[PDB]
Amino acid sequence: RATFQFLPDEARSLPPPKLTDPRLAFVGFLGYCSGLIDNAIRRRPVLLAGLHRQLLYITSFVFVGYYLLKRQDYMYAVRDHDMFSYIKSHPEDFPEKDKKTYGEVFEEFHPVR
Amino acid sequence: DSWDKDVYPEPPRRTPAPSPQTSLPNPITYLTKAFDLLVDRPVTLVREFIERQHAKNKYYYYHREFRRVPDITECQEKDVLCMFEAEMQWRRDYKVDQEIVNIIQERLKACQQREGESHRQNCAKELEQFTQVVKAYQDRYHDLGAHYSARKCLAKQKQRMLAERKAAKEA
Ligand SMILES: CCCCCCCCCCCCCCCCCC(=O)OC[C@H](COP(=O)(O)OCCN)OC(=O)CCCCCCCCCCCCCCCCC
Ligand SMILES: CCCCCCCCCCCCCCCCCC(=O)OC[C@H](COP(=O)(O)OCCN)OC(=O)CCCCCCCCCCCCCCCCC
Ligand SMILES: N=C(N)NC(=N)NCCc1ccc(I)c(Cl)c1
Repeated sequence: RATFQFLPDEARSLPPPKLTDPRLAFVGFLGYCSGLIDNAIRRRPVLLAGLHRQLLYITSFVFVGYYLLKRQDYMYAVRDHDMFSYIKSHPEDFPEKDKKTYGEVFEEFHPVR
Repeated sequence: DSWDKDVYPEPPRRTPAPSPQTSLPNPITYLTKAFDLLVDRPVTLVREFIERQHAKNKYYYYHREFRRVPDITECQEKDVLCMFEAEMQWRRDYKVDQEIVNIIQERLKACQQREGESHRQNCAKELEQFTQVVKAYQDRYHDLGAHYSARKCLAKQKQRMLAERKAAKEA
């Protein structure tokens, strides 16, 4: 809602992503893969070389991914808050139907002969 | 005994007593006595041993009872939670009705073998019962297709009910 803000203040009333979020685990995995590719293109032992470098790949991805996931969750909360409030403001456009049962509704039968 | 004689009926047995009109010995009589001595007795004792072990470890299993739930006629349109239960119930009844037709078919075939050359006249009740049940099964389930559902079954019934109403109106 706030102009050119990555995370408006109201976003703090939502629960933050857990640090065991499955989406966050995937992002951390992508950082691990990036670390491996870095060793491979530079012709270093892929698994062993530069564990300090590999750690920072995992850490940076998880750090950025945590905030992206938080904004992602925030934008979907905002979408629903907007959508439900609009429905409340315009009842005549979203009228509750009278729900007929299947014993009353006539559906045509199409034999598979 | 083992099954229910009501569900699988067998007419009472009538065996003619032997009336040998020949002096010769009957080969079947002695082979029967040999079969009982050489096969039946040893096989019978081996079974009685097994039936002793089972009696020392008696445990039970049960036939599942399915409570009745509202059928698809009582379900609101697109209410999956009520549709799901009615749909599953209808599917269970579809399988049971299939086995009902199998039971009636089994009676029909058992009668045809039992009566021999007289089956044409002595299996009229079985044939009639089979004819009626196949008519009922056909009306319920025939021509629904591979993707059958309680909804398609209901739509087929309503169409049938409409046709019967209109003919009755012509009367
Ligand atoms: C829980 C983990 C589940 C694994 C999921 C894998 C998904 C794909 C991830 C892609 C990123 C892989 C890492 C980047 C490639 C670096 C590896 C390499 O270049 O060569 C293999 C290398 C061994 O050879 P070397 O160069 O001599 O290094 C010595 C180190 N032992 O290093 C090695 O010892 C092996 C390193 C991994 C080899 C990956 C081989 C390519 C995989 C890509 C195929 C597509 C993946 C499957 C698609 C479905 C995804 C689930
Ligand atoms: C959308 C959802 C998915 C989320 C995607 C997230 C993507 C964004 C996350 C950032 C991506 C880049 C992360 C790269 C990590 C590898 C950094 C590293 O290990 O550097 C090792 C070393 C340099 O490290 P150094 O500069 O000394 O550390 C202090 C940094 N101020 O020396 C080296 O050998 C590095 C050489 C390999 C790196 C390639 C060249 C780039 C140079 C980067 C310099 C360091 C940047 C520090 C990254 C911090 C990011 C928080
Ligand atoms: N179609 C457009 N031009 N605009 C647009 N994205 N309308 C859709 C409305 C929308 C969808 C998702 C979210 I999250 C939010 Cl907050 C609002």
